[PDB]
Amino acid sequence: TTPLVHVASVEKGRSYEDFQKVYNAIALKLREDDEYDNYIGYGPVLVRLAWHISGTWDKHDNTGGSYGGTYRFKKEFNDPSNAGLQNGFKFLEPIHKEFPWISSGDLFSLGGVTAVQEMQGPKIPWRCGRVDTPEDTTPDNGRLPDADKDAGYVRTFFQRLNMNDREVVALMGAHALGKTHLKNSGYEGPWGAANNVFTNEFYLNLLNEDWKLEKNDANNEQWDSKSGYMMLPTDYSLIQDPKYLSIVKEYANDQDKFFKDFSKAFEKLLENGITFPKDAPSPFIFKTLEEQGL
Amino acid sequence: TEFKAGSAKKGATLFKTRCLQCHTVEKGGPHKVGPNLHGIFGRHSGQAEGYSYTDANIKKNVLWDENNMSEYLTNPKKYIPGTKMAFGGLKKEKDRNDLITYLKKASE
Ligand code: HEM
Ligand code: ZNH
Repeated sequence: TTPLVHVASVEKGRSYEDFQKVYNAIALKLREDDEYDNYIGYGPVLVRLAWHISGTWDKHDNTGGSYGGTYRFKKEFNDPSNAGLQNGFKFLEPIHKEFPWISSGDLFSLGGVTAVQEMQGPKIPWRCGRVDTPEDTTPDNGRLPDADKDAGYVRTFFQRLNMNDREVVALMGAHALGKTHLKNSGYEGPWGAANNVFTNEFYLNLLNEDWKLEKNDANNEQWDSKSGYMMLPTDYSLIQDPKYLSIVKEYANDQDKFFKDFSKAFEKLLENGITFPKDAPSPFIFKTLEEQGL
Repeated sequence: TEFKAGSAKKGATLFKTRCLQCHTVEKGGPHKVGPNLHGIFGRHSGQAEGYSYTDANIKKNVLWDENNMSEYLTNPKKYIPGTKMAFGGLKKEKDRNDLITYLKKASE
């Protein structure tokens, strides 16, 4: 009878220091369980997890998004486009037993922020307040983007998340991390060489390398460079579109600018659909393990 | 030495997974994102044979021995600030010894 208002409520008597302990715990496990995915580690899959739980938002009706933590329910957990994310969820469950007070939504999003900061990325301001919601508010499968599309699809897909041209090119730069796995998505290979350290390699590779369209083993087409890298059709579409292209060239020249827009965009992605009452604390900037002597 | 010495089979897989995308070890090697590291032990930094290093790697100019190399591979940007080697670091000593032992053997 009235739209959904998702009010942020800080977990009962919790503060910055409480949340810095959960970060430390995730960040240390990232350092210790370093064998995963042939030594890429859990960093890339945790930021993909942070994005996929947030990517379900629909601005029009305020359904989906990070708030509800509804990834824990089998309907969203088993979404075909969430394949490979179980490994990210498994990494976070021992930490959740350690801190059962933190909400699911708060943990998945913190996991993404922690991963980026740990992988030498920019500091991303984070906020608490996500509250776990019932099994009936779990969003239907299919709200996440498909990789076999062009720039037009990407521009309009992101309008749904309230993201402009500058924000979508910035958010896509997260593909400097990890790889595509044929068993999870039908595409195989990395976007770059430094798969576990956050740089602007994505953009540098996009326009500096020689791209040839080819078929992989899952019968899907992808752009392959002679250097062993790959690009998804939507990644390549960022250089086909004149407007997206001049923001790709901007970031390839200035990493700082890229480090400032992603953090603004990534924060905005994780905070989408949540209303923070004015008594709520200012966003937290967590210290990395390196800043704490580790 | 201060650094012990480990498995050269384990270090092979550590190189293959964490260093191969950017480096080679071979006699006459395809220079990539990073330099061909053959004959690294005993030479200086920024020390070419053809490659464009950042002025930081050249000006550190340390002889690459097993010990200062281990300190480097723990945190590349703390040891040589301003370097463009985008690597997080081998935080486990066994991994460093297993790798350097393979490296000493492969880059002979
Ligand atoms: C465990 C793995 C690795 C080892 C053993 C290793 C080792 C080294 C060493 C010893 C140097 C100095 C060369 C010299 O002074 O002549 C160096 C430089 C460099 N490495 Fe690697 N590296 C590793 C991984 C990486 C990765 C993953 C990348 C690529 C994304 C990379 C990129 C480079 C670059 C670009 C330089 C030149 C640095 C500069 O000019 O500032 N390295 N590396
Ligand atoms: C347009 C749109 C889009 C699309 C379709 C996509 C897609 C994709 C795919 C297909 C993949 C693979 C999977 C597997 O595992 O195989 C990925 C991954 C991915 N991704 Zn992403 N994405 C995107 C966006 C994005 C964003 C926004 C972000 C964030 C921020 C990202 C981040 C990511 C990461 C990090 C990864 C990796 C992971 C791993 O490696 O595991 N991403 N991706």
